[PDB]
Amino acid sequence: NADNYKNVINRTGAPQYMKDYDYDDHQRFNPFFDLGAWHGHLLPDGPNTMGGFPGVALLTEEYINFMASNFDRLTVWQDGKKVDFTLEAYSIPGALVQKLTAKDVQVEMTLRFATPRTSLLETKITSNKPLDLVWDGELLEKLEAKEGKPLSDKTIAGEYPDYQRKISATRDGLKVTFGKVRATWDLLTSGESEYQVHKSLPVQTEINGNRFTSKAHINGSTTLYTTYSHLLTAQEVSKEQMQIRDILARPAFYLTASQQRWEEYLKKGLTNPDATPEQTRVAVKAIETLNGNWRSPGGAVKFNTVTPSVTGRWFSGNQTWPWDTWKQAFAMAHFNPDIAKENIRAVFSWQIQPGDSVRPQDVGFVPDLIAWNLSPERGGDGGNWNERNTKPSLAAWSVMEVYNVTQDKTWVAEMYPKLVAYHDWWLRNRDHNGNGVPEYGATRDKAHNTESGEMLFTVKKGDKEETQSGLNNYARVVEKGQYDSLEIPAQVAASWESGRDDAAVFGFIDKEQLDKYVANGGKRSDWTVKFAENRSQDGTLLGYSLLQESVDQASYMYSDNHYLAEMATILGKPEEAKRYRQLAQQLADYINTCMFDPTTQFYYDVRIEDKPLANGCAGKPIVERGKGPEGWSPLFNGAATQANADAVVKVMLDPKEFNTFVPLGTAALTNPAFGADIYWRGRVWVDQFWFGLKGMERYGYRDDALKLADTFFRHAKGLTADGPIQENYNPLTGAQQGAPNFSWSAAHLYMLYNDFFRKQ
Ligand SMILES: OC[C@H]1O[C@@H](O)[C@@H](O)[C@@H](O)[C@@H]1O
Ligand SMILES: OC[C@H]1O[C@@H](O)[C@@H](O)[C@@H](O)[C@@H]1O
Ligand SMILES: OC[C@H]1O[C@@H](O)[C@@H](O)[C@@H](O)[C@@H]1O
Ligand SMILES: [Ca+2]
Ligand SMILES: [Mg+2]
Repeated sequence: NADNYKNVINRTGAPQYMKDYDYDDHQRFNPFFDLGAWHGHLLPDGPNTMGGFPGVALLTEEYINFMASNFDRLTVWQDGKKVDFTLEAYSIPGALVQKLTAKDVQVEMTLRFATPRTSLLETKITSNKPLDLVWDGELLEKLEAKEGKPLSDKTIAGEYPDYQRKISATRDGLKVTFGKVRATWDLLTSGESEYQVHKSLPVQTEINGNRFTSKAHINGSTTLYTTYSHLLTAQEVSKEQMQIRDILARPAFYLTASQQRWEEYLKKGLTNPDATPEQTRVAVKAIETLNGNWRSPGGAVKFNTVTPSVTGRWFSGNQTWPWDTWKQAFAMAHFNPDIAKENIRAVFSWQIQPGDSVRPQDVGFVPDLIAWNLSPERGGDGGNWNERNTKPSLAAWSVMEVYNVTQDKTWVAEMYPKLVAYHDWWLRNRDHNGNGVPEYGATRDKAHNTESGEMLFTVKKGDKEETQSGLNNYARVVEKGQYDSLEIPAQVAASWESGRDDAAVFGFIDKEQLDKYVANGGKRSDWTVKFAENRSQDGTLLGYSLLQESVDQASYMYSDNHYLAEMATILGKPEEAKRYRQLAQQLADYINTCMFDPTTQFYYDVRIEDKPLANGCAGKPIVERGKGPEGWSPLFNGAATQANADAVVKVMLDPKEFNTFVPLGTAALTNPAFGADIYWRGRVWVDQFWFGLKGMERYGYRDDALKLADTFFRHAKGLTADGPIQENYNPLTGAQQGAPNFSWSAAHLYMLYNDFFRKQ
């Protein structure tokens, strides 16, 4: 089945820079990674690279960095004359292949992964005479380029003088060793990491600085085996040696293991018989993408996980976020459930427990960003690890989807208490006014407050800066408005917690836009989101909240409660189930009563106003900041009444609102802060699009959802081409932006294949 899907993504490339970046600093080629391994490979792009898989991509703890263009590239010689080949090269799901054809010699090379640190190359040589084989390779020297043009003349060795890369010959191949580099934002190594090449035949080797040439003589047709391993610690190096020996002893077993695992992914995943071949190919692209973004355990993360993009500037290594994970695992349940489970385990593995050394006031909290390296507060030197905030909680939904597929009650029993703890954390630490309806917010953190618990902020006016602390001081500063900007690190983190960090509803609007808003009769203060601290009965600072309750977050919590009730029932906990059903109903009541505006027929966030309203609502719906995808969150999550759903669907289908060339973007055309190229104020994301179609379907509008899915399929640029999957789309033009090989887009493209794509 895999052979039906050749070159789904363009995996060719010959990188010339460690950082061979696209316009947005992502690696501009798409290497093949599998089994959660920490290195990847490209296909040759022509004569200069044929005979090898160029562009060895090393995952250096938290970043993707190219090591070499040609490395272990084969050329073949007969009587001192080089054999001239023509090349066929292609990817399939789970392998890279190249075939070299000449009259009297042919070579077929197949590359698959064998372990979480090792790939296996089969070099099948057909020849009716003896041959001399030569392999060559060279480490990269240049540091950085953007769209193929150098950003500077900086060198790798110049930039990282301790990297001290060295090639050494071994008793069966060679190794590259690497010195310790703790470049927090760029390159992280232990000083014990190596890239190892082991082969099934003796070779002779000449090393010339950062290049090598190795040779062997064969008698005729033969199949050789080569392992390539990126090993990140001394312990990994030592442990891999027995695995390498086993692979070279029984290579057929490892090739077959990979073949069968991939056949299973495709068999389990490709289950929509109404899909066209073109739609099926998108599903396969999604599967390849998600599986490539899977990382095996590394560093502080003791579980397999999935990152948002192995090629991403800030998304690589094993950097893992919660709401990415929920979406990833929801889709991966349907083809790679073992890793869907692991990915969820990885996020919960650093959930805060009672007596935590850093934040004992945050029991149940799930960190925003976990990674190989712990932060200095937890004894590491990692700069990415983030506990300033979490992400929106679709955890129970994700866990339940794995259960729906596997029917494994032990999985529900494993996750239930972790889900309960998280649920409880939101209600303690993200409910400023104690009404059971959450806010996005931020933790107590070194970045957010002084050691005495006073909130930090920086008031900027022209080129003058003033850093102050204290919520009372913050209050006065907001009242007077004598600043160009007010930077509050806790409120930045709150925007991160929402997942949509420049959304209109959180106060973000450009100058020209706000000027027009004012000219039309609005006030600038309508865009000010106020901020508050959350304290326990005994006065302990628990964190912070926006003085605003978000309709998406309420709706996700509604679903959390619903899924927790379902799980409690499965686990024979009827009284817990009854309590969660009550909490769900109370949230649905608040969502419908408080967040639905009948005049504009849509749902919105509400402010937490100085005094609550007579109906118990914390404030009025924030209609004046315009409509966004949060307004269909009550439909997706099932909190909406039918009547309110009917109203929202009419708005979604309106070409003046959201029914655009690519429909269901992150702000309606009528939103005062709309911009077609703005990430969270117009651009279409696949998650929010699929949430909208699912919401439509839930309330009896599957036919209209199918139509929108067809519009998406026809208009989203690049969908049926061989480019990597990105983050979002211009709603007017369909043009793509964002990191290549983006996981949750893959996840929701797969779900669209499952749920809505079909032959017309
Ligand atoms: O060893 C096979 C071939 O290797 C090449 O690199 C050259 O050294 C050739 O002269 C030789 O015939
Ligand atoms: O774009 C990546 C950034 O995304 C935000 O939502 C947070 O998770 C940050 O910690 C992270 O650096
Ligand atoms: O993909 C990882 C994270 O990247 C950030 O830039 C935001 O888009 C977050 O919503 C997301 O969770
Ligand atoms: Ca509240
Ligand atoms: Mg921190």
